[PDB]
Amino acid sequence: EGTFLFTSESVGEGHPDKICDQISDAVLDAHLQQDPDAKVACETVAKTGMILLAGEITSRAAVDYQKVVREAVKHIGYDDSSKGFDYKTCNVLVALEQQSQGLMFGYATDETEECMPLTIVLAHKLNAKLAELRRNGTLPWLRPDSKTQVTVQYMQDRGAVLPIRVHTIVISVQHDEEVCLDEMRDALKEKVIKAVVPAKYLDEDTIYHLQPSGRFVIGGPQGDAGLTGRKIIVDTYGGWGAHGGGAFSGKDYTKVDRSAAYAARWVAKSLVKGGLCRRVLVQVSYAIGVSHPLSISIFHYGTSQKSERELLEIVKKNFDLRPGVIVRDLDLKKPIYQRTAAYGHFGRDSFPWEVPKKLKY
Amino acid sequence: EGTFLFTSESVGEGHPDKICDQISDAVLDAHLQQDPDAKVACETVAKTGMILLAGEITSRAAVDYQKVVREAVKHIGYDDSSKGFDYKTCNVLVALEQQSPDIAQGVHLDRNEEDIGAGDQGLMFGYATDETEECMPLTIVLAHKLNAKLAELRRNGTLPWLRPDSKTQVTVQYMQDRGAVLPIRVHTIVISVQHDEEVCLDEMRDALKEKVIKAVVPAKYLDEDTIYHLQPSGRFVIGGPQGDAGLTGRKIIVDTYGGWGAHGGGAFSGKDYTKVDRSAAYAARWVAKSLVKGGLCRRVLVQVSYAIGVSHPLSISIFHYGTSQKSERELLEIVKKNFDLRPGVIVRDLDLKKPIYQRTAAYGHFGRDSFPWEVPKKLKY
Amino acid sequence: IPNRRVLVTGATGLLGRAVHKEFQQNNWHAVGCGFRRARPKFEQVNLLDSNAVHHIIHDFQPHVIVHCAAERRPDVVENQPDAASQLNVDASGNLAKEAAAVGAFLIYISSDYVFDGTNPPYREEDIPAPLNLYGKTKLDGEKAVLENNLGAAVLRIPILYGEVEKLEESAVTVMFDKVQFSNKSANMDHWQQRFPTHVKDVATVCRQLAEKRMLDPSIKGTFHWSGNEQMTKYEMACAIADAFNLPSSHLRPITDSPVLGAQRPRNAQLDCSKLETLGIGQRTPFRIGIKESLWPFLIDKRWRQTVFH
Ligand SMILES: Nc1ncnc2c1ncn2[C@@H]1O[C@H](CO)[C@@H](O)[C@H]1O
Ligand SMILES: [Mg+2]
Repeated sequence: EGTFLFTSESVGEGHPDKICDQISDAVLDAHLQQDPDAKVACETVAKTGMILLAGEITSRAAVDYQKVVREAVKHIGYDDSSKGFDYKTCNVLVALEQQSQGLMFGYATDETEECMPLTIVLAHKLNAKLAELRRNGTLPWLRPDSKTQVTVQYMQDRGAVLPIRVHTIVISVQHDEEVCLDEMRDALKEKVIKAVVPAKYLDEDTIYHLQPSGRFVIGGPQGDAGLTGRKIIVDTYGGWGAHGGGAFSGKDYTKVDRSAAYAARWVAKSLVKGGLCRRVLVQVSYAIGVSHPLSISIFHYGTSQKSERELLEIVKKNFDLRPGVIVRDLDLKKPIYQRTAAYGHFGRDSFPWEVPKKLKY
Repeated sequence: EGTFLFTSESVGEGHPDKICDQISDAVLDAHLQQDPDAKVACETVAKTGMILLAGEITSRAAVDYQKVVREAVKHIGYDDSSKGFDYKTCNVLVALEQQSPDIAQGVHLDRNEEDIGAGDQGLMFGYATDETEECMPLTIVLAHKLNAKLAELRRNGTLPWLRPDSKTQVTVQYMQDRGAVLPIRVHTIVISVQHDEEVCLDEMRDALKEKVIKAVVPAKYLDEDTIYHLQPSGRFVIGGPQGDAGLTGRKIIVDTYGGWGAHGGGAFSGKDYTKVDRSAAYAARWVAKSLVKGGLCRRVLVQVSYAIGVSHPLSISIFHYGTSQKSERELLEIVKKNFDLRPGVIVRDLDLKKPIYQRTAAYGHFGRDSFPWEVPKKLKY
Repeated sequence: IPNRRVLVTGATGLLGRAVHKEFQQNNWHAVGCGFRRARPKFEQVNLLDSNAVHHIIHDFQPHVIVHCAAERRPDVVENQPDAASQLNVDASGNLAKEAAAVGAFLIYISSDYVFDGTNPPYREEDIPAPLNLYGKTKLDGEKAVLENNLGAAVLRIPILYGEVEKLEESAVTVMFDKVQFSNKSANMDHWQQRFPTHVKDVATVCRQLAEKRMLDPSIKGTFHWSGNEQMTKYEMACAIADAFNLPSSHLRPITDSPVLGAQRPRNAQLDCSKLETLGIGQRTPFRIGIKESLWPFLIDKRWRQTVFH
């Protein structure tokens, strides 16, 4: 018809690129509890039995990197060398160097409850639901490394996009060598997909690509090396929206690449929830010599009856987007970043930048 | 009246994140000169005095990782303590395992080349736009040519106080036109760059503006209100890996379309055709370029997606930004009738076994001379 | 970079864009100019500024100069007469002065509104008698051009359409929204007779003419061109509907003269023998040209015309 497809992906906690993202924010948290003004940029590298930490910090806090890196790798669930990785046996190398413009986007959309694109929220939630069924016990043959992809059929319409139906579903998730190939795919359909993707989107026509690799016993750092900031699109608007380049995890609030991304998202999620537009992209151009944005462009995809002129005006009343103000409002010194480092940054109720400001205009 | 700013940045050969993209790609080329069917997922890491390779190579090649890595760093130009890093004396660590056997028997073993499955899942995009001959967005294009020029003149001699590490940001002022974009003027330009100790700002700034910018950015986009920010916060010899970390595949927006169109998270460098993160991302670009040139759309966004072990991609979608007279369904139907986007086919169309990837690891992978994927296909329909 | 040089004023505008392009892509060195917003594609000039004009003529040495810029909207002329006269007539003058003072072939674009439409079809040497002020300003141009340049060419041209960027650029292209909104009923003029003419055709005649004059110095004086499909503003709207497979029913055809329409010429049709004789001219079918010119303003396309997905 006038319809189209759009694929987004997501990865579980155990995925080695995301392992690193978490450990990087873990280190950032360790410092913030002791020094809220600590300035941090921590790359984490993961491979067969090795966690390496890299890059400059400036802080008062003294931090047991052994402890941080291991208690994180345990929480993720790498506990035996039967799985490729173990918080108990792995090498931890440290190589930190410790003393004592900008263009960002925010996007929001009415297509789901969380104001995120359906595709990525189902991708995210499929993985979260595996983590659940591994941790509670109900699927004991799972291991921590996973990846979901969720292609949705859409319906362009007066600006905004309506999810008609779920076209294709990929799940690949690391397993043990006891369970047969069948029991898994069957369980992925009934225990996992069924539990996540709303009954109304599925049908006979939907496609399932479940463990399409055959075997997936070798995984985590062992199968593929892992580096911090290698899932920026998983971390944000999974294919949708727009991206500057700023990887978040491991950086602290003094890098606007991280801070302003949350501000720009906050600003967006305000506007959709506040009725001012169904879909929206907030371009925020920061300048060298100007602590305020030089320019804000608001593409509302014709989903509003208020002009872009207007919306820009509602923002300059309701918001204050110099870094120094955003650290205050969103409270970005709180050591809470490790909970952002998997299952997406934008789209969960918990966070400061996901509670839509009441727009007085 | 509906006009906007946009900025794309670019980094140069010796920015840590782009030394890793480079070295990783240099290790890929090493293996392809010997075993064109090498499986390679090389990831480089670069901090103070270190180059660490980490990953999975499987190939009949026999490769001197020390020699390869250092020749790359040498080429980049780090060769003295004074400069912040040196090829002759840096630490090189090699943590390179084989390819997971599970992946190989899920992807390419026991299969005819053509019927090989995707080297892993994910999404790729292809962008194209009429705003420039090169068919890329002007911001990223200029951004790159500024960093390219610096090198040219550092390397050719004509400004030999320069050093590898650089970062250019180009801000352009645009207009919309029935879906297309129109570069109107250059609003702002920024050029941080590394230098040696025996030059004054006022002489560099003078050089940056008249020998580089003026000879890269066409006079027509420049005016007396265009801002220039040459050597913005002063002196710069803390550069390269010094006081740093640097990872392969962290400058992907810069490697691609400078923040235009879309990206699906695929790091390109240090990978072979079987990893669709790259090959399909080129195929995507080839597709979209062939549609702008072909003359059907004026700018277009393409999306493919694969799943591990599966040759025929799972989704293909076109967004022509309201710029073609044909529907998006009509373009999709052309793309199917003219392209074939399995990796076993793409490897052949875009000749992706040739050891020339290291070229790509700077100055962007698109809009560039001689690349297979940049030569549009003539289309039947 | 070709030998022959041509200047195209009002190249920012609908008609000038096409002339610049036709000349350029048929092996001329072509320079466009306009104040409106020429940059980055064109040179910026205020046509009323004597030196601004003189400068870029004496620094460019053009053999043909095509003059498209002017106040074209008939209503705006009667709102701001001090200016409309200054740009349509005076600029034309200064341009014609500097034109022959550089041995250059001025082609002054003119208009069928120099006639009253009471006895069509009108020939080149018929007696002008405008009914409105725009009518008269295009005419006073023709004087100011011929009095300051024997051997300049006047080229009279009807209502224009073509590949616009904004529907207002042509009085043809504006009706488009009124044709697509099949729900809202909309009136249309069925009285005044028109001859839509594609600007890419006009640009063709403009080049064709200029080239012959490069050989034959007898090519000069006044010429008519026009597309020969005769339509009302209503009949246009239904060919546009049909060209795009749209219902034209919500269109009511009003057949009375508009309440300003004793001062709008009924059928000021042009006879293009003079040109047809020399074998000049292109006539793209309305049914085609208008479909080429309007598909970017189809609503469904228009919706998808954003910067990002
Ligand atoms: N054998 C396999 N089958 C499917 N997916 C895998 C396999 N091994 C690793 N992966 C996932 O894909 C990525 C590398 O292709 C890894 O990060 C991991 O998350
Ligand atoms: Mg990647």
